[PDB]
Amino acid sequence: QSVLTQPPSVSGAPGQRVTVSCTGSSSNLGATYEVHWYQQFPGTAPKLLIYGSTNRPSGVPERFSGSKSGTSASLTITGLQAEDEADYYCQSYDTSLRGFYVFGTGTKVTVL
Amino acid sequence: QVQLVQSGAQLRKPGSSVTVSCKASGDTFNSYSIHWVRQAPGQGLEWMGRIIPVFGMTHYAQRFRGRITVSADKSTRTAYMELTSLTSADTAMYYCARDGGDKFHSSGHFETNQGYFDHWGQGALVTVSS
Amino acid sequence: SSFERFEIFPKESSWPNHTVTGVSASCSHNGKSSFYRNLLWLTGKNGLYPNLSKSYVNNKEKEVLVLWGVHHPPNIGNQRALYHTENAYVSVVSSHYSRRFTPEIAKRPKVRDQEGRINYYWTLLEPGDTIIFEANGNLIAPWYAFALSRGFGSGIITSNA
Amino acid sequence: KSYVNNKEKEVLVLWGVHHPPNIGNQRALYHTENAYVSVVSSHYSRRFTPEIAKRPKVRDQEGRINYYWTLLEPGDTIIFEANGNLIAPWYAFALSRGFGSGIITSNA
Ligand SMILES: *[C@@H]1O[C@H](CO)[C@@H](O[C@@H]2O[C@H](CO)[C@@H](O)[C@H](O)[C@H]2NC(C)=O)[C@H](O)[C@H]1NC(C)=O
Ligand SMILES: *[C@@H]1O[C@H](CO)[C@@H](O)[C@H](O)[C@H]1NC(C)=O
Repeated sequence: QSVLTQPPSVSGAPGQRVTVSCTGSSSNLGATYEVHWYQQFPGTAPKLLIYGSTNRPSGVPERFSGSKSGTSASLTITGLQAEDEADYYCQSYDTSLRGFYVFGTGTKVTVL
Repeated sequence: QVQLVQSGAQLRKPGSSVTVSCKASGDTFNSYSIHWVRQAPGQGLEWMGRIIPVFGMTHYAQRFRGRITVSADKSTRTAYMELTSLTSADTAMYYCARDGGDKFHSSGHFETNQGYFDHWGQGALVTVSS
Repeated sequence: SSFERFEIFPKESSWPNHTVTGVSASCSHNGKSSFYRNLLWLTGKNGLYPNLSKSYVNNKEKEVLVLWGVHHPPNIGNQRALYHTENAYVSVVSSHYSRRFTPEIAKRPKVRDQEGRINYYWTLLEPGDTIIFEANGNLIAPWYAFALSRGFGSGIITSNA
Repeated sequence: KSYVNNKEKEVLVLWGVHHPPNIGNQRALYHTENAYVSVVSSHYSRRFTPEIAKRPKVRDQEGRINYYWTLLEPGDTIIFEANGNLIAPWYAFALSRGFGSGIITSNA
């Protein structure tokens, strides 16, 4: 389940570019599945931020863009704003154990 | 947007089961899946299982198999999840979510095994204690 | 008498711009949806189905049996949902083999819970030849292929012994 | 249109496709230049496209009707879809097979 490794914390000054990594295995991504990202604020449900590794939902700022290569993936936040402090999670599909959806461990992104 | 509507907070004792509902409002209950995701206080997200109401098919995470039942009844456009033999470790926010990467047809079944949660319910808090 | 099963078009590297993870309930295994182990169902990615062009040169020094199929959806909504086009074609050629396929959309009686169909095709690629696959939708790609070695005296019998 | 074989016998279904001599005839009868005929069953699947051509006259016709058939197994369904050029089955035959018979040619 909590198998996509993410750093526990990412940080930088407002206006800076920071990234959140997501590392999978062969069953997840290595089996050509995509990475999805969610932005969760305390008190609410996570919302979709990125899908299909690189695409944005309508309403998501240009600051957020992701990518995937090999068995790793990442979310780039460029130009951190105070409103971006949040719990970020990566999601994919793992083919082992008869198949399941997985999430990463989560990253706290802090604006300094 | 499309709004998934969940039941509110509930208290259950160890050994009992909890039922958490998720109604489809503005959704057009149709050929799409509904997933259950759990989040214990202070923790990240865990997938529990899913249902596709138009085929009546479910799939569960290995950790919950034997404890989790998911079902749906299209006449009320509602999905239900039940978790049995509860313990204190099951205290969590229980969220329902709708995918957007599936788009099933009312013919046969095909999946790309990829998706995302396009819409989320507000989360039903379940507390397990004596 | 024998053959080698080899991967002709590796799943992880041959199609970076297509979804290669498609499964069907009709091919389930141990309770979960699945698909043929020697074939790969290619569908679009990010709203697109880029034109495909792949080839294989038979450097095995044996005849190679290449299997593939063509998907024929039950309707237009499915044809567009998966391939993002209403006018797909599949074209397979070799030095001597040449065939072009066109998907047909039709309502069909259900068989194994499906209304659409996948037709299966095959050819034997001679040593040293090249097989080329071109398509803009509806292709079930070969994944594995067999390098054949023929013998004598064998045959097929039907028996419960 | 469709038919379900509830006869408990194989059913022979015959139909045809009309191939006009020209465009004026194709439009006069079917009001389209792009007709198709599609016939399917659980195992049978064929799509036909009319062909327009000038042909030598046979029995005073320049167009042609091709004839097709299939045996529908007990319990199956045959479905006919078309937007022109269909010669529809009207009658069909529920067959019962035997042994020792054959076809001979004779003026006896
Ligand atoms: C492989 O063979 C088994 C039978 O040995 C198939 O199982 C049957 O599937 C039909 C589907 O229409 C069900 O109605 C039957 O009840 C099933 N029978 C049993 C004993 O389980 C299976 O579907 C076949 N599979 C594949 C993937 O081709
Ligand atoms: C896949 O798409 C990229 C553009 O995003 C293109 O440069 C590349 O040539 C395409 N692929 C293959 C497999 O040839």
